[PDB]
Amino acid sequence: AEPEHDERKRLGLKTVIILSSLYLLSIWVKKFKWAGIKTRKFVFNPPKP
Amino acid sequence: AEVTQLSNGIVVATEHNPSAHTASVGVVFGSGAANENPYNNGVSNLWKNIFLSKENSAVAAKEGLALSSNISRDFQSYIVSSLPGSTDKSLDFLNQSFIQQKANLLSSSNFEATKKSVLKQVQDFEDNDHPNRVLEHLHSTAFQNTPLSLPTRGTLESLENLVVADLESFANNHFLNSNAVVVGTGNIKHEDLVNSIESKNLSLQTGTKPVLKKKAAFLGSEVRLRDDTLPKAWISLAVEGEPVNSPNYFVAKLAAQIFGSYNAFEPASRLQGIKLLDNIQEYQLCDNFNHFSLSYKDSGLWGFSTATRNVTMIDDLIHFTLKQWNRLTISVTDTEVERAKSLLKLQLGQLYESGNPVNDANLLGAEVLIKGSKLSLGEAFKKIDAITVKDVKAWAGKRLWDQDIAIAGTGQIEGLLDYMRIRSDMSMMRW
Repeated sequence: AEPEHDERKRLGLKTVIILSSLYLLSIWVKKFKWAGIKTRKFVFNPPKP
Repeated sequence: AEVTQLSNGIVVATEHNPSAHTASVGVVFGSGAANENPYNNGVSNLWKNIFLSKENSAVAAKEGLALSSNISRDFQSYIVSSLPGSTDKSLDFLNQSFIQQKANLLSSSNFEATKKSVLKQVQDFEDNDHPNRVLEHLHSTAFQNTPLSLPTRGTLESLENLVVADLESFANNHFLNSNAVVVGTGNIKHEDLVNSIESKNLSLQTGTKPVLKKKAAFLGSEVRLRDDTLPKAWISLAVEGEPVNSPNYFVAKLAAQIFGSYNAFEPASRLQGIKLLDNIQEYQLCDNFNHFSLSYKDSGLWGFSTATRNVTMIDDLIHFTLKQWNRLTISVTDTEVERAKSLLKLQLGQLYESGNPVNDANLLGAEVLIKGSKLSLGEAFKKIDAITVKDVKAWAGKRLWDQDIAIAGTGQIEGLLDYMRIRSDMSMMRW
């Protein structure tokens, strides 16, 4: 019923390692690219009439 | 074209020029706004204002003398202009105000009338001089929590809380001898002035040195002063430049000349040999712009400033300008470098040699205070002409390519994209 069994699981191990790594790496890249907006600071000085 | 300077007790510097009609004398101190603190910021500007006060100014006017002073970041200067004959009466007024009246200028009726003037002054600046207001803020964020970040005119808050004791405190720490240089420009000889000075003795606080601090550093950042009620958008952008007395002081100054300055309303300006003009003139991206290579003791700023009414295309203005700067690292041409050399000489000339001794005084004092001597105009040209395309390319690859920047702007700046967008344009994709 599942002749591809052994091969399928081998390909799975490769696929899951790459995607896991890619996922972790993307988070780091995203945080870096966002740091300027994230730590951004505002100050309000009411304009005179 | 003579740079004469000798030290006896006080370091005396002069630059004589026969045909002049007038002559100027004064002292220049090796300490300015970069020596103040966030809380006594504005002390130097205050001094300048009392030194020019109605009382003190009326005394020299009777005598036929004129007063002038300028506050900068690394230095400060007090100057008295006169005819070629009264080159001595200036030295009397100078000593009279810095030793005898260093307590008469600080009365409770003069200081209060002066303080009220600098307050309406600095306030007026922040309310209307947008381009300078922005350039001042550029230094503010670029060098934050460091000396160069302090505005020369001082902040309205550190100003209204400043007292006479602070003036004295600063004066007793920076208006010293080892941190001073007596300058003389106009027509008078080096040996003419040096005599009238070595005559009157008295050291007055000798051996004393000013306090030290922490070295100035650049930080990629920005400050956005949005104001939708203004009719334009004023922005200034820069990378860490070159300090005075740097091997690249000139390459940088030349690099800025390549893009130079522009004024969309002056017909001749539109015809200049700047490639950037082909891009910005199609949709009229700005009313004007001007590049610069500001230099100071510890650091500098290389970039440009611009003003625009095309508030919906600011990203193109910034994008094209930054694409042109990319070229300095990879494709600047020989003829662009050459066009720059000529134009740099022309502007450097008009600065070092105008028909006004007061400018000469400031330049002379400022230079001798940082490098113990002045570089002759002719010596500069030799260095300028020696610059090759390879030099510009090596410099840009270090200061411009993929380097942090500093930004500041006011007015209708909604169209000025985020930091990372601008920051990304400091380079190009390649295989």
